[PDB]
Formats: sequence, C-alpha cells, structure tokens
Amino acid sequence: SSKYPRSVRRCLPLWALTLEAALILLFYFFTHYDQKGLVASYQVGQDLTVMAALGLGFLTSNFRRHSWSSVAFNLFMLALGVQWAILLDGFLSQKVVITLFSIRLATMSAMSVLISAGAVLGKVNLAQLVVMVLVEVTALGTLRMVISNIFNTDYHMNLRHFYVFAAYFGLTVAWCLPKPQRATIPSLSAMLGALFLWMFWPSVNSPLLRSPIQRKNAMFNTYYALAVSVVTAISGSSLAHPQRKISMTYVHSAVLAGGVAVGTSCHLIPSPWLAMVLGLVAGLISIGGAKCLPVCISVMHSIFSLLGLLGEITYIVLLVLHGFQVLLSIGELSLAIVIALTSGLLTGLLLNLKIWKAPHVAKYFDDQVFWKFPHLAVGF
Amino acid sequence: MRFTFPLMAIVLEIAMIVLFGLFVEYFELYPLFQDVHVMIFVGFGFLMTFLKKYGFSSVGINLLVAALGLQWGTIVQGILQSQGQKFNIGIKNMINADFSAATVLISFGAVLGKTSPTQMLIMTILEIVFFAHNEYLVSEIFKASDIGASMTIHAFGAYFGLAVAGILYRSGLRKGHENEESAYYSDLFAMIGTLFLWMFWPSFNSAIAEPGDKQCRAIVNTYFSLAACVLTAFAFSSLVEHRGKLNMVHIQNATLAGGVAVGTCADMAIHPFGSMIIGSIAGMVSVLGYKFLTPLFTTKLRIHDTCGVHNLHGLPGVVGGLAGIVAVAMGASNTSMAMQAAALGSSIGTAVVGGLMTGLILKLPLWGQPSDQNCYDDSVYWKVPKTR
Amino acid sequence: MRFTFPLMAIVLEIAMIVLFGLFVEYIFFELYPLFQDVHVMIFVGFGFLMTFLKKYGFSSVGINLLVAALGLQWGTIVQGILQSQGQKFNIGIKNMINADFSAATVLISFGAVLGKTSPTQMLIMTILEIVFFAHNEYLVSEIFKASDIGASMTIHAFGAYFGLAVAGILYRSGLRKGHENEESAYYSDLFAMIGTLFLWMFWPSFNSAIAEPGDKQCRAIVNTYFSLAACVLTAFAFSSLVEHRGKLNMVHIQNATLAGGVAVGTCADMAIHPFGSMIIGSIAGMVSVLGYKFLTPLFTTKLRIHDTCGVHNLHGLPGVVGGLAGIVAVAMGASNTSMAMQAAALGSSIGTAVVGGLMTGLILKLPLWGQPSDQNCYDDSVYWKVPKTR
Ligand SMILES: CC(C)CCC[C@@H](C)[C@H]1CC[C@H]2[C@@H]3CC=C4C[C@@H](O)CC[C@]4(C)[C@H]3CC[C@]12C
Ligand SMILES: CC(C)CCC[C@@H](C)[C@H]1CC[C@H]2[C@@H]3CC=C4C[C@@H](O)CC[C@]4(C)[C@H]3CC[C@]12C
Repeated sequence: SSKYPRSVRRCLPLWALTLEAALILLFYFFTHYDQKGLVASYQVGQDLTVMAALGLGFLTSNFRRHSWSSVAFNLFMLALGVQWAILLDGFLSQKVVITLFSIRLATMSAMSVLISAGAVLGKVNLAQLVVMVLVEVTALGTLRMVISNIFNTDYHMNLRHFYVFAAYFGLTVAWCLPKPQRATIPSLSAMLGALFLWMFWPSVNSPLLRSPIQRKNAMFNTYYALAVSVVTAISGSSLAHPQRKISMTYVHSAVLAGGVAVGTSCHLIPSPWLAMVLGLVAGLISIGGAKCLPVCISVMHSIFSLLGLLGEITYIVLLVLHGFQVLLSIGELSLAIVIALTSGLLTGLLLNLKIWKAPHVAKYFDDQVFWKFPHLAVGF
Repeated sequence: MRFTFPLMAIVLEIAMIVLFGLFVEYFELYPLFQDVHVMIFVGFGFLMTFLKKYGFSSVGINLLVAALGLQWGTIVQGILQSQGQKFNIGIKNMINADFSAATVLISFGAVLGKTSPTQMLIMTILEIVFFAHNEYLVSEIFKASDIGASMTIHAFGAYFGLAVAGILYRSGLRKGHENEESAYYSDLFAMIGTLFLWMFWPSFNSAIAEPGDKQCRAIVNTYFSLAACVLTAFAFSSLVEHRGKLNMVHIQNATLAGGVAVGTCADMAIHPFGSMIIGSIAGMVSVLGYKFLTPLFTTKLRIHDTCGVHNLHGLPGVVGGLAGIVAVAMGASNTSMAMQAAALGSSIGTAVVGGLMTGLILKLPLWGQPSDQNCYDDSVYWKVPKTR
Repeated sequence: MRFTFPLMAIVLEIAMIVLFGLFVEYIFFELYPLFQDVHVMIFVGFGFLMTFLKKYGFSSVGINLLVAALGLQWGTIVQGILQSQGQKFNIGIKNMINADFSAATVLISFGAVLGKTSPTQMLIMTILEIVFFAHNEYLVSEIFKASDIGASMTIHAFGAYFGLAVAGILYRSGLRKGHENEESAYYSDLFAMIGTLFLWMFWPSFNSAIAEPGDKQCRAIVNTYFSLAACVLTAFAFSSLVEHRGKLNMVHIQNATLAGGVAVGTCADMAIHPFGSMIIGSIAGMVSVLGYKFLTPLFTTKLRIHDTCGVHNLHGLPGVVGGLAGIVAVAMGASNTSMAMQAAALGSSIGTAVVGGLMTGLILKLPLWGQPSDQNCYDDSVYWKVPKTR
C-alpha cells in the first residue's frame, strides 16, 4: 500500500458541500425563528462556544506535528455538529424553533463529539470526522429520546449523560481504528486550551438548569471542585511518573477532573466542602488512573471515561439522600453505556471503509497528510 | 530619524488628552463590548501573526494602532454626533471606538510588513476621520441599515488599505519576498486570532443592534452564517489546492467571511437558511479570492495585499452590501434599496479617495519606511531574540 | 525530601476542605461577567504574561495555575473570616472576586521570584502572603476607610513590594551578573503577548468589579479603558526613546502597557474625568518604561534585589503613582474621604508588604523546599518533563 496520501480534491469538497447544501435545504424546510435578558442568556451559549472551539480545539494541539489539524478540524467539527444538532434535536423532540437556548443545547451536543474526537485525532482525516460527527450526534439524540420515552425524563435534560457518552463513544471508535510526540510550543498552546476549558467549565455544568438558585449552586460547586482538582493534579503528577517530574500532558486533562466529577450532581450538592471533597477524590482518581491504566490507546480519554463513571456513581450516591430510584438510574446509566459502545463500534466500522481515503498508519499524527507546505514534491 | 516615532506618539497622545478635556464628559451592553474588544486586540492582532519574522510587529502595532484609534475615534465620532458640542461617554461610544479601530486594523492588514509604526500612526489618524465621516453619511444622511458594517467597516477598511498599498507600491516586492512566508508555529498562533474572531463575531454584529428582535436576529444570523462559512471555506480550500490539501491561509481567513457578508443583513429577517446561504457564498468567494484574485492584484494591478484583506473584508463586504439591497427588494427590511446602494458606493468611493490621500502622505521619505530587503522583518523596529 | 510537594499540597487541600466545611455556606448574575473577565486575567493573563522565558513556559503558566487555584480557596477563607469576625459566612460573587484579587496579589509577588523558586516555596508563599494581604486590605477598607477600588495600593504595590522583599532574602550571588536561561525567545514572547493582551483587555472589569453599581462602576470602566489606551502610546514612545537605535523592546511592550491600568486603580471610580485617567496612564507608561530601563539594573546589581519580571516597574511604581494620584484627587474634590487616610493606606500597604515579604522569604530560604541551584534557575526541566522538541 502506498504511504503517500491519496488525493482528496474530489472526495472532501463534494462531501462537505453536499452536507452544507443538505443542511441549508433541511433548515429551509423545517426551521423557524423565535427579551429583558437576551444578553444574559447569550453569555452562557457563548461560554459553551468558547469551550468548544478554543478549549477542546487547542487542548489536543499538543502533538509535535499535528497542531494545525487538531485546531482546524475541531473548528470544522463544531460547525457541522451544531447545524446538525439543531435539526436532530428538533426532530426527536417533536418544525424547529431556533432560539438562543436551542443553539446552546446544540453546542452541548457538538461538544460531546468534540470530546470524543480527541480519542481519534491524529489518525483520521476530515471526511472520517464528518462521519463521526453525524453518527455521534444522531446516536446521542437517540439515547436522549429513548431515555425520555422510558424513564419519562425530558429530552433536553437527558443531555446530562454527555460526559459518559462522549468518553465511551470515543474510546470505542478508537479501538476500531488501525494501530499506529510532544513539543514545547504546542504544549503551551494546549495549556491555553486547557485553561479556557477549566475557567468556563462551570457554565457547562449549568446550561440545562432552569432555576437561578440551582444555577448559582452548580456554578459554586463546579468552581470549588475544579480548584481542588487542579491543585491535586499538579501536585500528584510527580507521584505517577517514572521521571519524578510533572507531566504537562497529564495536567491538561486532569485539571477538569473535579468538574467532570461534580457535573451530574452539582445542583444537588448543598455545601462547598462536599464539592471540594469530590474534587479531591477526582484528582486522586486521576493520579491513580494515570499510574495504572497504561499498564492495564489514549490515556487521557481512558481516565476521562473513569471520571465520567465516577461522576455518575456519585450522582447515584447523592440522589438517594435527596431503592427504585437507584435501580432506574443504574438502568439509565447502563443504557447510555451500551448505546455509546454500540454506536462507537458501528462508527469505527464505517470509518475503516476504504472510500474515506484514510491516512496510512505510518503517517499518523502529521499535518503533512492534510495541509499544504512549501518546497514539497506533489504527486507523481 | 529615530526620534520621529516617539515624538509623534507623544504629540498625538497629548492632542488626545487636550481633545478629551475639551469635548468629553461622563451595563447591559458591557459584555458585548468586551467581546468586540477581544476581537480587536486578540483576534486581528494574532490573526496577522502568520508571517514568520513579523509577529512582534503584527501583534504590537495592532495594540498601538488600536489604542490610538479608540481615543481618536471616540473624539471624531462624538464630535460628529454632537455637532461640535461636548458629549458623554457611554458603552456605545466605546463600542464605536473599537469599531473605528477595527477599520484601521483591516487597512493595516493590506500594508503589513511594508510600513513603519510612524506610518501606522499617521494612517490611523487620517483613516479614522475618513471612516467616521463615511459612517455618519451612511447612518444619518442615507439612513441605510448596516448593523454589522459590511460596507462601513469591512469594505471601507479593505479598499482604503488597498488604495494605500497601491500608492506605496514597491517594484521589488512584486515577484515575492523571502521574508513573506509563514512558519509552522506562526500559523498555529494565527489560528488563535481566527478562533477568537469566529467565536465573538455575533457580538460584533449585534452590539449596537436595537434590543429585542433585531439584536436576537443579528446574533442568530451571524452564528449560522459563520457555521456555513466554515464548511464552505474548508471545501473550497481543498478544491483549489493540489490533491485536496488544506491551505492555512484559507482556513485562517475565509472561515470568517460569513461574519462580514452577513453584517448588512444581520438584523433583517432573512431566516437562518438565508444567513447560511450568505455564509456559504462568502466562504466560496473568499477562498476563490485568495487563490486567484490576490495573485492578479499583486502581479498585474500592482496592489500587494499582505493579508489578503480584499478576500476577507473587501469582497465579502461588497457581497454583504449587495445582499442588503436584495433583502430590501425581498421586503425583509423596511429601508430604501437606493439608500443601501448609495451606502455601498459611498463606502467604496470614500475608502479609495481617502486611501489615495493617506498613502500619498505616507509615501514621503520621512517616517522610517523599511527598504525592500527589510520588509516583513521585525528586526527593523524591534529587539529580536536570538532563538525562536 | 522527594514527596514534599505532593504532601504539602494534599495537607493544604484537606485544611481548605475542613475550613470550608466549618465556616462557608452558600447581584450574582449582574456581576458574573465581570468575575469571568477577572478569572481570565488571573489564569490566562498573568499565567501567560510570565511565559516570556525561553526555558520556563511550563513552570510559568503551571505554577501560576497552581498558586492561583490554591489562592482562591485560601483567600475565600481568610477574607470571609476577616469580614465575619470568626463566624460562619455565606459566599456570593463578591467573595469569589475578592479571592481572585488575593490570588492576583500572590501572582504579582510570584513574578518577582520567577525562575528561582520551587513549587513548594510557591505554596508556602501563597498561604502566608494571602494572610498578610488580607489583613492589610481589611485595615485599608475598614479602619482607614480609604478609596482603593482598583487596588493600586492593596494589590499592586503590596504584591510588588512583598515580592521584592522575598527576592532580596532569597538573593543568590551567582545570579547578579546574569544567567544563560534568563532570556526570551520569539514564540515565548508571542505567548507573553497573549497574557499581556488579555490583562489589557479585561482590566476595566478588574477595576470596576467591586465598584458601586451605577455611576461609580461606569466611571471605573471608562477611566480604566482610557488610561490603558494612553498608557500604550507612552509605553511605545519611551521604549523607542530609551533603547539603542530606537528599537522597541518586548519586555516594555508586554509590561509597561499595563501600567496605566495599575495607576488608575485608586482613582478609578473617582470623578477625575477621562482626561485625568489619560494623563495618569501616559505618566504610568513613561514611568514603567523608565523603571525597566534604569531602576531594574540598579536594583539587581546594586541592591541585591533581582526582579525576574520587573514587577516593581509594572506594579510597584505605578501602584505608588496610583496612591499618590488618589491623595491629589481628594485634594482636588474628585472624591470624599481623608487625604491622610489615603496616605495611610499607601504607607500601610508598602510597609506591611515589606515586613511580611521579609518574614515569608526567611521561611522560604530554608533548604527544605527543593529550590533550584544557580545553574538550574529559569529551567522547566527541574520540575517538569520537557519535550525534546521545541
Ligand atoms: C483600491 C483599488 C481596488 C482601486 C484603486 C487603486 C488605486 C488607489 C491605486 C492602486 C494601484 C495604484 C498604482 C499601482 C502602481 C503604480 C506604479 C508606481 O510607479 C507609481 C504609483 C502607481 C501608478 C499606483 C498609483 C495608485 C493606484 C492607482
Ligand atoms: C453577490 C450577492 C448579490 C449574492 C448574495 C445574494 C443572495 C444570494 C442572498 C442574499 C439575500 C438573500 C435573501 C434575502 C432575504 C430573504 C427573505 C427570506 O424570507 C427568504 C430568503 C431570502 C429571499 C434570502 C435568500 C438568499 C439571498 C437571495
């Protein structure tokens, strides 16, 4: 097999333009427009947008020769995912009225895919990412619809399971890909992305909370848990390292551990000390995962999957205090995990198709596959 | 003379202080202001950091030009509104001053790497006068709606900068320059400005929009225009390159053309699908401009545009003005179609005339312009570190 | 010895959790955007401002994050305990803003000792400096009842002087002539400009967050905005003036462009006029560049005080200009409150900072915190896994 990439001059433009034409058509047929706090409501969605584009876009830019693709492909995936999530959430929750709130929800749906994609970036091209975005948005919408049909929950409030869905979907898609690093300046750019994620993660813990009081408490709890988790991560990164040093790549992920840990129950937590305890537990679990999971492909994505599982577990533990509820919540969590793994397997199977003109496994993690550079021989 | 730049900066700041003491007196829109502020200083400044040996000058002269520009734009715009009397400073004055800075930064993109900071001070002072007078003519005499300023900021800034660059034409630079190249980490830095501009553009187009339906429409229309523009910019960047390679120039700039082209129609009821159509066309037109029209401008029209601002701000700005005319024809807004056309024509004409005059002033061998060998090099005006 | 840093950090986190459990319970959405701007200033602004060092970017941003994240918790506890006089208190958005202000003061002090300290020393400095800072700000606001809404005295001057005092105690003879690692690089300077620009943009929120809603908050925003705008022009002009062949220096452009935001802080909500803020900003930029050119070599070579980031020229001298401006403003009727109370605020800020900084530096000198050798200063590789490739 040729290691030199096949030309995508007809596949990628046709794929993207056909997608955008179909999106414009579907919006034309099925979407429709429509005060005191318009700017206040816009700010939350803007925070989610910042986390999606700046945060997740730069967080995975740490690769030595794959920073361009990480940032730009994340932008492309966000733009596709929000447009598709508007239509899909309109369909599975019914025409679609487009408000600021539906844009915010669609951004959460797209952020699910952006988090999942960090498990597979460096090993896929843009068309494969388009397939991943479409299938994962559809699958998360299906999961939320099924939960609302079975457990009588709300379709927009089933968007809480997005941590665990994104983690397991990303891991399952990575497992299906063929089997295959840092630089200082990309590490600093990834730190910029990590910082913006860390700073604005209280917003993503309360975009679905209607009431002002629950939002305020959720933001406080996320704030204090994140601060504790940052201190724990930076301090204990030295423990889980053969070189006895601090790993910047580990910090980039383990900063968010407390926010993932409290995200599903940050409205239920009544006092900041409990959020801080959860952040400490999240940081220590992140240290243990970094020291043990490699022994037994993405380590950061695997420890994120563990942290999402822990967040669900602590939501179960807290939900009893505020027996059938336990069983219903465990069944819902198992349903989310099963659907995430199944749709990930299907997505990975579709990604292995030869028609996508995937990068050769010897060519992983290199922008040269996708981008123009000067002074290169092109073609044959 | 090495004392020309500090003397000019000090004298201009003293003039600003005197004017503020003579004409100026003393919270829902403050977050939108901060989004526009980020677009001014982080967005454009780091967006121009793609040149491998000019990052210091791009980001620093961006800061300097915008800092002078907000003060001078405050004075000029407040004087035009108040008809010579004293005026108060609200959030809207600050937002408009940031807009005036944006116009000069757009024109700066055209002459980037070929000018000195002293020239940039002079260009800021003259260009803000021309821009604010055109903006008053459009908003008050024509009374055409340009809420996102496709005509008054983007098309104006682009054609002003092209006029200046045409005046300042260097024959030795027409066939290319060794320094006029990007680097890997430089493009990584330029993506920062790209992403901040893309994320905060809906606030740019909606900050001065009338609160209620118009502001909400400006937000939603800008967002979906940008979403469509990203996809089309990627697709056409792949289409116009050998073997479908993505070009970082296209990804850094043409992904923003949706914000420019939706600006005139942002508060009009063009629907999300209409805004998506506008953004898609903007992305295509921007990529095609970068691929084909920029080499024609540089090699045949003798207009060297360093950042290709004609492809991001000029052509999408014209597309936005034309879209405003069409939207009025379709009854989406209640303005006059002749007035929209007059606003577009006056923006382009005033931009070109003012850019001609300003470049003629800048063409004088007084401001420490670099030689041809030293274009696109920070080391003319900065202490450069030994390592990268 | 090897587990000192994780042990101290976990002990401190357990102590913070206990203190929150014992003392802390639960306008907010009006002030939350301003808090978000302040938060970005704390973690991105100061974090990336100090990444100018070619071999210290990881430690700059990461220790900034560690210090500020511990600082917001500890400052919440200390400031709230001070306000409640030992009883339990409820926290709102103002508690978070004030805790981020405390972290800002610690980060300003960190900028003085940057590249010569270990993370353990930074944890210790955070814990002690927040106590000193919070007692001084309590004295300034409740005993003196002075007007320091932007905290030119209680944040900038205090942090800069506390840091110089730690830097003098921790002074190393081997570093006085210089160091091979105490040097910037091109992309390092671009990252430092990221930090600079975020600080510069969000400073109006920094100076107006605690101001009274209405006229005072709007005045603070307007004054900070125009003071920074004037400061940029004077900083560029004097950077060209002082350097050889009239070439701009990125240290000046990264730091002295924020001096106007520092120097308008005491007067920010005072009615000094937009022209008055612009005059202060123009002076603060000139003074900051002149400090970087002349005072920093004098301080380093002659006084044995080495300031890595020149925080004395950004936060110290412009902070004293801010306190001095406020006394003059009270004299001219810009604001009520005593001239002597403003002067006492300035004196207490500087004096308490130097006393507390010397005693904290005496605790830091102890050879128990893994401080780098003279050869390994300004080097990430002492504490971080550093990639082979730059
Ligand atoms: C802004 C664009 C679209 C239209 C207006 C272009 C004007 C303003 C500019 C661009 C092309 C320019 C010309 C291009 C090249 C030269 C040759 C040189 O030896 C003298 C100046 C001269 C003759 C320029 C004069 C000014 C000029 C005519
Ligand atoms: C270069 C210029 C002329 C090209 C851009 C103009 C065209 C392609 C765009 C911009 C103006 C747009 C129209 C403006 C307003 C409306 C009214 C709305 O209820 C239906 C869509 C409709 C009818 C838009 C469809 C697309 C449109 C016709």
